[PDB]
Amino acid sequence: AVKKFKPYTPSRRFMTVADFSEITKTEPEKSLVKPLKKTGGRNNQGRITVRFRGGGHKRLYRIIDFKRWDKVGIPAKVAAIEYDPNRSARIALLHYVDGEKRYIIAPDGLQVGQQVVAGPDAPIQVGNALPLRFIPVGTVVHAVELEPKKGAKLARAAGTSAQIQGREGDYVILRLPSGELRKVHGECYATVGAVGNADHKNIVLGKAGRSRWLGRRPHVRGAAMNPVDHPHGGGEGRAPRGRPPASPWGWQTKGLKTRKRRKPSSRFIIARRKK
Amino acid sequence: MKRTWQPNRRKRAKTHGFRARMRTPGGRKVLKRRRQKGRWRLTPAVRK
RNA sequence: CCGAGGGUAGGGCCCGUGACUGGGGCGAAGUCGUAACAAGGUAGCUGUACCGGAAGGUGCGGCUGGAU
RNA sequence: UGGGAGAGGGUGGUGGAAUUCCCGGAGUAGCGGUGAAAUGCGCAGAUACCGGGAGGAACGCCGAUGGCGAAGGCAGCCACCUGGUCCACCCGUGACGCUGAGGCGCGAAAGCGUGGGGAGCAAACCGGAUUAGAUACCCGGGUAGUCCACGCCCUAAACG
RNA sequence: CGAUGUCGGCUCGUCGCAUCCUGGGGCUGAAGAAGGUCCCAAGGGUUGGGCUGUUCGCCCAUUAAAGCGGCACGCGAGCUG
RNA sequence: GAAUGCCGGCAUGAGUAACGAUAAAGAGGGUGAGAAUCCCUCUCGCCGUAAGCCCAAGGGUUCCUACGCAAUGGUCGUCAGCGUAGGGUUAGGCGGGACCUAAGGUGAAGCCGAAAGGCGUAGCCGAAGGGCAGCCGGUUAAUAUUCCGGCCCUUCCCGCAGGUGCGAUGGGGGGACGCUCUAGGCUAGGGGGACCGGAGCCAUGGACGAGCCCGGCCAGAAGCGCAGGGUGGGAGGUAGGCAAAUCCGCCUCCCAACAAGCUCUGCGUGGUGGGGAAGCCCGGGUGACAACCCCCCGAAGCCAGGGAGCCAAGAAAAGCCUCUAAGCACAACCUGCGGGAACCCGUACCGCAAACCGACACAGGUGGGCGGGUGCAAGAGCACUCAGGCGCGCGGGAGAACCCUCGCCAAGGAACUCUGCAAGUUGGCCCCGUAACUUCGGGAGAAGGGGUGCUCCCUGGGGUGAUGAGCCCCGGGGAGCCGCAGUGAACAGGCUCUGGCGACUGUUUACCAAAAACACAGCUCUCUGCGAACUCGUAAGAGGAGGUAUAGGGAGCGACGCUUGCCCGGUGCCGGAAGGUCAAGGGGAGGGGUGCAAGCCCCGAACCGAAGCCCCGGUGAACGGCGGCCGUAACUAUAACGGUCCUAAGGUAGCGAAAUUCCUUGUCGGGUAAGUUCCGACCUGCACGAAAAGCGUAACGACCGGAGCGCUGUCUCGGCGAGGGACCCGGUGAAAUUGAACUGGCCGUGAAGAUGCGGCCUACCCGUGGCAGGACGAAAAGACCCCGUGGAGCUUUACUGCAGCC
RNA sequence: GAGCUAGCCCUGGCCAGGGUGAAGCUGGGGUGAGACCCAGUGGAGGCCCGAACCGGUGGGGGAUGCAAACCCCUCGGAUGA
Ligand SMILES: *[C@H]1C[C@@H](CC(C)C)C[C@H]2CN[C@H](C(=O)N[C@H]3[C@H]4O[C@H](SCC/C=C\[C@H]3C)[C@H](O)[C@@H](O)[C@H]4O)[C@@H]2O1
Ligand SMILES: [K+]
Ligand SMILES: [Mg+2]
Ligand SMILES: [Mg+2]
Ligand SMILES: [Mg+2]
Ligand SMILES: [Mg+2]
Ligand SMILES: [Mg+2]
Ligand SMILES: [Mg+2]
Ligand SMILES: [Mg+2]
Ligand SMILES: [Mg+2]
Ligand SMILES: [Mg+2]
Ligand SMILES: [Mg+2]
Ligand SMILES: [Mg+2]
Ligand SMILES: [Mg+2]
Ligand SMILES: [Mg+2]
Ligand SMILES: [Mg+2]
Ligand SMILES: [Mg+2]
Ligand SMILES: [Mg+2]
Ligand SMILES: [Mg+2]
Ligand SMILES: [Mg+2]
Ligand SMILES: [Mg+2]
Ligand SMILES: [Mg+2]
Ligand SMILES: [Mg+2]
Ligand SMILES: [Mg+2]
Ligand SMILES: [Mg+2]
Ligand SMILES: [Mg+2]
Ligand SMILES: [Mg+2]
Ligand SMILES: [Mg+2]
Ligand SMILES: [Mg+2]
Ligand SMILES: [Mg+2]
Ligand SMILES: [Mg+2]
Ligand SMILES: [Mg+2]
Ligand SMILES: [Mg+2]
Ligand SMILES: [Mg+2]
Ligand SMILES: [Mg+2]
Ligand SMILES: [Mg+2]
Ligand SMILES: [Mg+2]
Ligand SMILES: [Mg+2]
Ligand SMILES: [Mg+2]
Ligand SMILES: [Mg+2]
Ligand SMILES: [Mg+2]
Ligand SMILES: [Mg+2]
Ligand SMILES: [Mg+2]
Ligand SMILES: [Mg+2]
Ligand SMILES: [Mg+2]
Ligand SMILES: [Mg+2]
Ligand SMILES: [Mg+2]
Ligand SMILES: [Mg+2]
Ligand SMILES: [Mg+2]
Ligand SMILES: [Mg+2]
Ligand SMILES: [Mg+2]
Ligand SMILES: [Mg+2]
Ligand SMILES: [Mg+2]
Ligand SMILES: [Mg+2]
Ligand SMILES: [Mg+2]
Ligand SMILES: [Mg+2]
Ligand SMILES: [Mg+2]
Ligand SMILES: [Mg+2]
Ligand SMILES: [Mg+2]
Ligand SMILES: [Mg+2]
Ligand SMILES: [Mg+2]
Ligand SMILES: [Mg+2]
Ligand SMILES: [Mg+2]
Ligand SMILES: [Mg+2]
Ligand SMILES: [Mg+2]
Ligand SMILES: [Mg+2]
Ligand SMILES: [Mg+2]
Ligand SMILES: [Mg+2]
Ligand SMILES: [Mg+2]
Ligand SMILES: [Mg+2]
Ligand SMILES: [Mg+2]
Ligand SMILES: [Mg+2]
Ligand SMILES: [Mg+2]
Ligand SMILES: [Mg+2]
Ligand SMILES: [Mg+2]
Ligand SMILES: [Mg+2]
Ligand SMILES: [Mg+2]
Ligand SMILES: [Mg+2]
Ligand SMILES: [Mg+2]
Ligand SMILES: [Mg+2]
Ligand SMILES: [Mg+2]
Ligand SMILES: [Mg+2]
Ligand SMILES: [Mg+2]
Ligand SMILES: [Mg+2]
Ligand SMILES: [Mg+2]
Ligand SMILES: [Mg+2]
Ligand SMILES: [Mg+2]
Ligand SMILES: [Mg+2]
Ligand SMILES: [Mg+2]
Ligand SMILES: [Mg+2]
Ligand SMILES: [Mg+2]
Ligand SMILES: [Mg+2]
Ligand SMILES: [Mg+2]
Ligand SMILES: [Mg+2]
Ligand SMILES: [Mg+2]
Ligand SMILES: [Mg+2]
Ligand SMILES: [Mg+2]
Ligand SMILES: [Mg+2]
Ligand SMILES: [Mg+2]
Ligand SMILES: [Mg+2]
Ligand SMILES: [Mg+2]
Ligand SMILES: [Mg+2]
Ligand SMILES: [Mg+2]
Ligand SMILES: [Mg+2]
Ligand SMILES: [Mg+2]
Ligand SMILES: [Mg+2]
Ligand SMILES: [Mg+2]
Ligand SMILES: [Mg+2]
Ligand SMILES: [Mg+2]
Ligand SMILES: [Mg+2]
Ligand SMILES: [Mg+2]
Ligand SMILES: [Mg+2]
Ligand SMILES: [Mg+2]
Ligand SMILES: [Mg+2]
Ligand SMILES: [Mg+2]
Ligand SMILES: [Mg+2]
Ligand SMILES: [Mg+2]
Ligand SMILES: [Mg+2]
Ligand SMILES: [Mg+2]
Ligand SMILES: [Mg+2]
Ligand SMILES: [Mg+2]
Ligand SMILES: [Mg+2]
Ligand SMILES: [Mg+2]
Ligand SMILES: [Mg+2]
Ligand SMILES: [Mg+2]
Ligand SMILES: [Mg+2]
Ligand SMILES: [Mg+2]
Ligand SMILES: [Mg+2]
Ligand SMILES: [Mg+2]
Ligand SMILES: [Mg+2]
Ligand SMILES: [Mg+2]
Ligand SMILES: [Mg+2]
Ligand SMILES: [Mg+2]
Ligand SMILES: [Mg+2]
Ligand SMILES: [Mg+2]
Ligand SMILES: [Mg+2]
Ligand SMILES: [Mg+2]
Ligand SMILES: [Mg+2]
Ligand SMILES: [Mg+2]
Ligand SMILES: [Mg+2]
Ligand SMILES: [Mg+2]
Ligand SMILES: [Mg+2]
Ligand SMILES: [Mg+2]
Ligand SMILES: [Mg+2]
Ligand SMILES: [Mg+2]
Ligand SMILES: [Mg+2]
Ligand SMILES: [Mg+2]
Ligand SMILES: [Mg+2]
Ligand SMILES: [Mg+2]
Ligand SMILES: [Mg+2]
Ligand SMILES: [Mg+2]
Ligand SMILES: [Mg+2]
Ligand SMILES: [Mg+2]
Ligand SMILES: [Mg+2]
Ligand SMILES: [Mg+2]
Ligand SMILES: [Mg+2]
Ligand SMILES: [Mg+2]
Ligand SMILES: [Mg+2]
Ligand SMILES: [Mg+2]
Ligand SMILES: [Mg+2]
Ligand SMILES: [Mg+2]
Ligand SMILES: [Mg+2]
Ligand SMILES: [Mg+2]
Ligand SMILES: [Mg+2]
Ligand SMILES: [Mg+2]
Ligand SMILES: [Mg+2]
Ligand SMILES: [Mg+2]
Ligand SMILES: [Mg+2]
Ligand SMILES: [Mg+2]
Ligand SMILES: [Mg+2]
Ligand SMILES: [Mg+2]
Ligand SMILES: [Mg+2]
Ligand SMILES: [Mg+2]
Ligand SMILES: [Mg+2]
Ligand SMILES: [Mg+2]
Ligand SMILES: [Mg+2]
Ligand SMILES: [Mg+2]
Ligand SMILES: [Mg+2]
Ligand SMILES: [Mg+2]
Ligand SMILES: [Mg+2]
Ligand SMILES: [Mg+2]
Ligand SMILES: [Mg+2]
Ligand SMILES: [Mg+2]
Ligand SMILES: [Mg+2]
Ligand SMILES: [Mg+2]
Ligand SMILES: [Mg+2]
Ligand SMILES: [Mg+2]
Ligand SMILES: [Mg+2]
Ligand SMILES: [Mg+2]
Ligand SMILES: [Mg+2]
Ligand SMILES: [Mg+2]
Ligand SMILES: [Mg+2]
Ligand SMILES: [Mg+2]
Ligand SMILES: [Mg+2]
Ligand SMILES: [Mg+2]
Ligand SMILES: [Mg+2]
Ligand SMILES: [Mg+2]
Ligand SMILES: [Mg+2]
Ligand SMILES: [Mg+2]
Ligand SMILES: [Mg+2]
Ligand SMILES: [Mg+2]
Ligand SMILES: [Mg+2]
Ligand SMILES: [Mg+2]
Ligand SMILES: [Mg+2]
Ligand SMILES: [Mg+2]
Ligand SMILES: [Mg+2]
Ligand SMILES: [Mg+2]
Ligand SMILES: [Mg+2]
Ligand SMILES: [Mg+2]
Ligand SMILES: [Mg+2]
Ligand SMILES: [Mg+2]
Ligand SMILES: [Mg+2]
Ligand SMILES: [Mg+2]
Ligand SMILES: [Mg+2]
Ligand SMILES: [Mg+2]
Ligand SMILES: [Mg+2]
Ligand SMILES: [Mg+2]
Ligand SMILES: [Mg+2]
Ligand SMILES: [Mg+2]
Ligand SMILES: [Mg+2]
Ligand SMILES: [Mg+2]
Ligand SMILES: [Mg+2]
Ligand SMILES: [Mg+2]
Ligand SMILES: [Mg+2]
Ligand SMILES: [Mg+2]
Ligand SMILES: [Mg+2]
Ligand SMILES: [Mg+2]
Ligand SMILES: [Mg+2]
Ligand SMILES: [Mg+2]
Ligand SMILES: [Mg+2]
Ligand SMILES: [Mg+2]
Ligand SMILES: [Mg+2]
Ligand SMILES: [Mg+2]
Ligand SMILES: [Mg+2]
Ligand SMILES: [Mg+2]
Ligand SMILES: [Mg+2]
Ligand SMILES: [Mg+2]
Ligand SMILES: [Mg+2]
Ligand SMILES: [Mg+2]
Ligand SMILES: [Mg+2]
Ligand SMILES: [Mg+2]
Ligand SMILES: [Mg+2]
Ligand SMILES: [Mg+2]
Ligand SMILES: [Mg+2]
Ligand SMILES: [Mg+2]
Ligand SMILES: [Mg+2]
Ligand SMILES: [Mg+2]
Ligand SMILES: [Mg+2]
Ligand SMILES: [Mg+2]
Ligand SMILES: [Mg+2]
Ligand SMILES: [Mg+2]
Ligand SMILES: [Mg+2]
Ligand SMILES: [Mg+2]
Ligand SMILES: [Mg+2]
Ligand SMILES: [Mg+2]
């Protein structure tokens, strides 16, 4: 339920912020944070390799458990749900009966006080982790491993999910968050439910300072530049593209496919994304 | 106004000093040429 | 002190007028098509929406004030 | 108090038919479409047939001159929540009633906002015909929309 | 072209006369008044404003008149820009 | 003898400009060969959120003292940051190191690269961050938290005593954190005192006074008091914290739970140690047995790791505490006490500046802390002033033009001008009041107005204290008084109407453009399934991202509102298992060279054979494009309508003489006395038009138009006045420029604009202050223009390559 | 060569005073319950005025400068990109 503001500044006209109503714990688990080394988009050469990055709010990285098959059969209680500034999803704090504590990304509808568990025999309840083969066809799931024991890769952003379409040998068929139809191995772990904080898409940043808070530096159009800088650079007055629209590096940026040709995972893609 | 020389002993020794020169093929050549020419100082002097 | 009124400044309502513009009424024999009345030759009407020189057409839903 | 009929309303779930698309198979010279045609699709293997999958929408028969609702309107099936209504008994209150300017609420379709969804259909639009013309009627395409959630709009041959 | 700064304005003038006004004339289709046309005449004078960067031009209000042109389209080691 | 030649020397301009902030000087007395300039004294002026004081950087002896004045000092010099010499910087507690980690750097392991080298987990380095023990006063010509005095403390070693399962680079706890706002109690600091101490003072009309003037503290260990922070206790289970674990975590139970208790800081008190003014007399002495007390204001600092709210979600590691592991439990560790031990480097001085960065003793630049009082609503603003520090290292006259900075102005009031450029006006606070339009916030300080001082009387609430007094913060009512004038000085909006552009706050061409440009939230297209795409790198490796399609890259558009039409023929991109073409390679019909021959050697057709291209489709918020001629209505005119050629399709809505209109000052209307601009219309739009978006839009703007009100030295039209210069005298003394010069006007002449030639005219010799017409004046080997088979940046369907991709 | 400048990373610091008065909260009204209205409280914001601090709008001065970009008056931002 994204929150609005009365228009008492020009920027407060459209700014919307998340409602934070699902959050119940406001400082992180000291045992589970580490410092997030900001890059400014610079690689180990010191070179900008991703433009317009830098200068956002300070953040601590909350370690997240993307394995979960770490602790098969051990139930945990959902102690808290917390804000995580390193991802769009919210994170849930789990207290395992072990005593061990861990962060998972918080699926939708997950309730503080309920229990979750992981393994080939877990109940089909929001927050549980099973190998893909054991989750019934039709189940909407998130945090999906892409190869077994390699870590959850798919459907981690707020609101997203994959849906289990069917099975074929050792593989299940998923409809990924992008609409793609893909075969993922059935021993891959996935978590029951869709990711929470689905209102996230309707936040209206509202002013330019907001983008600066998030580490986003201003983005310059190639058509505002000179030839030495950009294929769209130059011209007397304003100018249309005057060539197929192109990146700063000269490749075409309206339609040109770029997935590698002979990539081995092609065997495992049923249908490319839609819409 | 703010001119271009803003002295700084640490900066000076870390940029032009003997150790920085030695740690590099071109810095070693700098020392070599200034020795061959008979410079009294091979590196800038800074109080430290 | 109050005080006719005068001055300054800013409001409200009305009347007249205005380059140009919008449709409206009217006008013996203008131009274009023929939408409606017969199943009017695509049954008609209808609220809405979009489109079209024009009457109109078409979508959606409604009515019989439609027919055989 | 005891019962009854009902597509009355809201949420959730869920069943088969049909179309479209996809994949596999089989098979070949046309299919489609009309008043007749043409555009269109088809040897890059369509149409017609079988099997598999995906997805959306509407619920055949029952079904009626039928039923329910104040109206708009409501139809597969199931559960839950809920409204109205009628009958029987003649038990309780004792005129506590009728209407109702304003007010408030509901209010087909279309349309609008923000998300989603998109099979079929189809304003706009393109093409093929027709015609003197044909910004139409017919044919082939087709986008909003038609569907869901929330919020607006408040109109009607909202008619008995 | 080892640089002669380029429009307009301002300031300051000065000169020519093919004279705008004022002075003197002849002719007039000059009754008077007023005017036309040409001759002599450069002494002095020749306004203030609206528009535009403008020169010029049009317009308002005047005037005896609101002259034209040269001086590196006079004048940026005088100003403006 | 010339090269705007090179090096050096010396001229000219010239006794010229200048002598560096317009805060400002005068006099007396000293010193000395010499004094406006050095020392002292009195008077005057300037800073005082500094122009004072304390840190950090940077500088490097500039510090102090004696003796000097050639040069340095924009004058002078006896003086000096200058010359010569001598002296001067003292730490277990301040800062840094023998402690910790941050980015980053380095880098056993390992990875990569022709070489050089590049990466890289740990580890190591790395600080203005963490951590850690000293406060007050005195002393020197010059150092002092360093020496000394007083009172405190830290660690290391050894010992004695008491206690304990002791023991770690290993486990855990803690360290440990944002922004805004903020409570209680304190402190720093400050104001008053009729109280306390003090040398004195009574003037000039008055005052011997509850008079004036000066001062009325600082540090402190244990103990105690006030205010805060931190923190649950016990037990049982236990599979987690990469071994162990009594610790930590998880579950249960019991108790304690606004509390308490324990613990730790801040403040106060506190043995005790210091300090202690004006004035007077010679830095010193006195004052003085100095006094050292009460009231008030009160932090942004302290208690602190406090509290609340918020979204953008806020370092690490050590010290420390706890757990246990090897081991050892004759050890070891903890507490208390005693004696001993405690190293290296910095420390002078300047430090908003004459000592640092600017070639200069340069009006510039330079981070942190303190920064007093009064009044002005507040404040670090402003005026004046304390402490303290200065008068800016040339002076003396004069009282021209002219310049600069400043003041005033009769009548007029934008007539000035490209433009109200500039300068006026307005100006703070309190109160009254306030329009269109609006996205309901705003527009708004709209506009426009009234009030504002001093005195007496009455009185309300808040803080302190006690509820009173007193001090203190806001006031309210009444009656008066004075002036030209009461935010009386200083600091402090001119306002309105209407248009264009851009939504907005922001950003930019360091040093001629701040804008309409860029960015911006927001919209759309497109790519990307993760060892993602993309980017940097030969690579390894990185970034993307410890992210995962509600994410990330690219591109255009640019809040919001209402919208965004037609064309896929060409280019791009996307799809297409057919066909056509297509390289190496496969294939080898069939030839050829040579040898006696086996053979060896070579050419080689059909045919099979990728991407790319052809070819078939799709696609516009992909590159882009969106007609011509002729005719027609019962007045005329004009054509809703028709005809025909052409196209891939012929520009829809909306807008239009426009940031676009050539003709053009279109035409009409408005505003004006008059309007090439402006605003409103019309539409034959040279040459608008829909995300290089189209049309609007409240609010916003040091943007650009147009108008009005106010007010003015802008102007008619100039006048006067101030100061700093200019000018004269004394001191110091540049510059570009310069073939040489004994350097006039006119009319001619001449390479076509003559001081220099001809003819004539004019003219005694040399300066000083002024003005700028000439010396085609100076400056710059024209930046425009061309030329050179000169150069460079940039483009592309120019050529040819290369990376990259296929 | 990034001791100037540009961007970023780490770690510190700074922003007088005044104004406006968002949400929320409480209470009151309202209703079947609500929406919502009023008051108080509250203290939000690329909010407003304005020093420091950061700028560099217009004009003037300066132009062999005090200065190879300065000076004076004026003006922009000043809790934020
Ligand atoms: C401008 C006029 C052009 C012709 C126009 C462009 C149609 C003709 C040249 C002829 N010479 C003059 C010239 O070149 N003057 C230059 C001056 O430079 C400065 S003055 C400021 C700049 C103005 C003009 C220059 C281009 C010097 O101080 C002057 O001495 C002179 O060199 C015309 O110029
Ligand atoms: K040119
Ligand atoms: Mg909002
Ligand atoms: Mg609102
Ligand atoms: Mg939440
Ligand atoms: Mg940690
Ligand atoms: Mg990273
Ligand atoms: Mg590194
Ligand atoms: Mg990039
Ligand atoms: Mg970046
Ligand atoms: Mg993310
Ligand atoms: Mg989150
Ligand atoms: Mg797999
Ligand atoms: Mg979104
Ligand atoms: Mg951020
Ligand atoms: Mg963006
Ligand atoms: Mg941009
Ligand atoms: Mg550009
Ligand atoms: Mg550009
Ligand atoms: Mg470049
Ligand atoms: Mg290039
Ligand atoms: Mg290019
Ligand atoms: Mg271009
Ligand atoms: Mg351009
Ligand atoms: Mg152009
Ligand atoms: Mg450009
Ligand atoms: Mg083009
Ligand atoms: Mg291109
Ligand atoms: Mg895909
Ligand atoms: Mg600078
Ligand atoms: Mg520096
Ligand atoms: Mg610096
Ligand atoms: Mg240093
Ligand atoms: Mg340093
Ligand atoms: Mg340095
Ligand atoms: Mg280095
Ligand atoms: Mg070095
Ligand atoms: Mg080498
Ligand atoms: Mg070597
Ligand atoms: Mg040398
Ligand atoms: Mg030597
Ligand atoms: Mg060197
Ligand atoms: Mg009267
Ligand atoms: Mg009809
Ligand atoms: Mg008909
Ligand atoms: Mg018909
Ligand atoms: Mg009909
Ligand atoms: Mg139609
Ligand atoms: Mg075919
Ligand atoms: Mg075939
Ligand atoms: Mg589908
Ligand atoms: Mg009864
Ligand atoms: Mg309705
Ligand atoms: Mg057709
Ligand atoms: Mg025909
Ligand atoms: Mg009916
Ligand atoms: Mg020339
Ligand atoms: Mg020359
Ligand atoms: Mg020259
Ligand atoms: Mg003038
Ligand atoms: Mg004359
Ligand atoms: Mg003119
Ligand atoms: Mg001319
Ligand atoms: Mg003209
Ligand atoms: Mg006359
Ligand atoms: Mg002339
Ligand atoms: Mg001429
Ligand atoms: Mg000419
Ligand atoms: Mg001239
Ligand atoms: Mg000039
Ligand atoms: Mg000129
Ligand atoms: Mg000149
Ligand atoms: Mg000249
Ligand atoms: Mg100009
Ligand atoms: Mg010669
Ligand atoms: Mg020379
Ligand atoms: Mg030479
Ligand atoms: Mg020579
Ligand atoms: Mg030379
Ligand atoms: Mg010599
Ligand atoms: Mg000489
Ligand atoms: Mg000489
Ligand atoms: Mg001389
Ligand atoms: Mg002289
Ligand atoms: Mg001279
Ligand atoms: Mg000079
Ligand atoms: Mg000078
Ligand atoms: Mg000054
Ligand atoms: Mg002055
Ligand atoms: Mg004197
Ligand atoms: Mg002297
Ligand atoms: Mg002397
Ligand atoms: Mg002096
Ligand atoms: Mg002296
Ligand atoms: Mg002061
Ligand atoms: Mg030095
Ligand atoms: Mg000397
Ligand atoms: Mg000597
Ligand atoms: Mg000297
Ligand atoms: Mg000097
Ligand atoms: Mg002497
Ligand atoms: Mg010393
Ligand atoms: Mg000591
Ligand atoms: Mg040691
Ligand atoms: Mg190496
Ligand atoms: Mg280091
Ligand atoms: Mg270190
Ligand atoms: Mg340190
Ligand atoms: Mg220390
Ligand atoms: Mg102490
Ligand atoms: Mg001594
Ligand atoms: Mg912490
Ligand atoms: Mg933390
Ligand atoms: Mg920290
Ligand atoms: Mg924040
Ligand atoms: Mg104290
Ligand atoms: Mg005070
Ligand atoms: Mg007396
Ligand atoms: Mg407990
Ligand atoms: Mg255990
Ligand atoms: Mg004393
Ligand atoms: Mg004594
Ligand atoms: Mg502070
Ligand atoms: Mg604190
Ligand atoms: Mg706190
Ligand atoms: Mg670390
Ligand atoms: Mg053992
Ligand atoms: Mg033993
Ligand atoms: Mg112990
Ligand atoms: Mg040692
Ligand atoms: Mg010292
Ligand atoms: Mg000092
Ligand atoms: Mg300064
Ligand atoms: Mg300072
Ligand atoms: Mg000094
Ligand atoms: Mg000086
Ligand atoms: Mg200076
Ligand atoms: Mg004081
Ligand atoms: Mg004030
Ligand atoms: Mg002075
Ligand atoms: Mg000064
Ligand atoms: Mg004089
Ligand atoms: Mg005055
Ligand atoms: Mg006057
Ligand atoms: Mg006036
Ligand atoms: Mg007036
Ligand atoms: Mg004017
Ligand atoms: Mg101008
Ligand atoms: Mg004022
Ligand atoms: Mg109005
Ligand atoms: Mg209003
Ligand atoms: Mg208005
Ligand atoms: Mg408006
Ligand atoms: Mg309003
Ligand atoms: Mg006012
Ligand atoms: Mg009054
Ligand atoms: Mg008075
Ligand atoms: Mg103001
Ligand atoms: Mg205009
Ligand atoms: Mg703007
Ligand atoms: Mg702009
Ligand atoms: Mg715009
Ligand atoms: Mg806008
Ligand atoms: Mg915008
Ligand atoms: Mg701002
Ligand atoms: Mg510039
Ligand atoms: Mg520039
Ligand atoms: Mg530059
Ligand atoms: Mg420059
Ligand atoms: Mg400028
Ligand atoms: Mg510009
Ligand atoms: Mg600006
Ligand atoms: Mg820009
Ligand atoms: Mg914008
Ligand atoms: Mg948008
Ligand atoms: Mg989108
Ligand atoms: Mg290589
Ligand atoms: Mg990473
Ligand atoms: Mg992006
Ligand atoms: Mg932009
Ligand atoms: Mg609107
Ligand atoms: Mg096309
Ligand atoms: Mg095509
Ligand atoms: Mg195409
Ligand atoms: Mg091929
Ligand atoms: Mg084109
Ligand atoms: Mg084209
Ligand atoms: Mg349209
Ligand atoms: Mg027009
Ligand atoms: Mg326009
Ligand atoms: Mg145009
Ligand atoms: Mg025109
Ligand atoms: Mg024109
Ligand atoms: Mg005109
Ligand atoms: Mg008019
Ligand atoms: Mg207009
Ligand atoms: Mg016209
Ligand atoms: Mg374009
Ligand atoms: Mg354009
Ligand atoms: Mg517009
Ligand atoms: Mg506006
Ligand atoms: Mg602006
Ligand atoms: Mg602006
Ligand atoms: Mg004047
Ligand atoms: Mg004077
Ligand atoms: Mg004389
Ligand atoms: Mg002299
Ligand atoms: Mg001298
Ligand atoms: Mg000669
Ligand atoms: Mg001579
Ligand atoms: Mg001469
Ligand atoms: Mg002469
Ligand atoms: Mg000639
Ligand atoms: Mg001549
Ligand atoms: Mg002569
Ligand atoms: Mg001669
Ligand atoms: Mg001669
Ligand atoms: Mg001769
Ligand atoms: Mg001669
Ligand atoms: Mg002669
Ligand atoms: Mg003569
Ligand atoms: Mg003289
Ligand atoms: Mg002179
Ligand atoms: Mg001259
Ligand atoms: Mg001149
Ligand atoms: Mg001349
Ligand atoms: Mg010449
Ligand atoms: Mg000349
Ligand atoms: Mg020059
Ligand atoms: Mg040259
Ligand atoms: Mg040349
Ligand atoms: Mg040149
Ligand atoms: Mg140039
Ligand atoms: Mg030329
Ligand atoms: Mg050539
Ligand atoms: Mg040639
Ligand atoms: Mg060339
Ligand atoms: Mg080139
Ligand atoms: Mg190569
Ligand atoms: Mg690529
Ligand atoms: Mg730097
Ligand atoms: Mg601030
Ligand atoms: Mg106020
Ligand atoms: Mg609250
Ligand atoms: Mg603000
Ligand atoms: Mg204000
Ligand atoms: Mg000004
Ligand atoms: Mg000058
Ligand atoms: Mg200059
Ligand atoms: Mg200045
Ligand atoms: Mg100023
Ligand atoms: Mg200002
Ligand atoms: Mg502020
Ligand atoms: Mg401000
Ligand atoms: Mg910030």
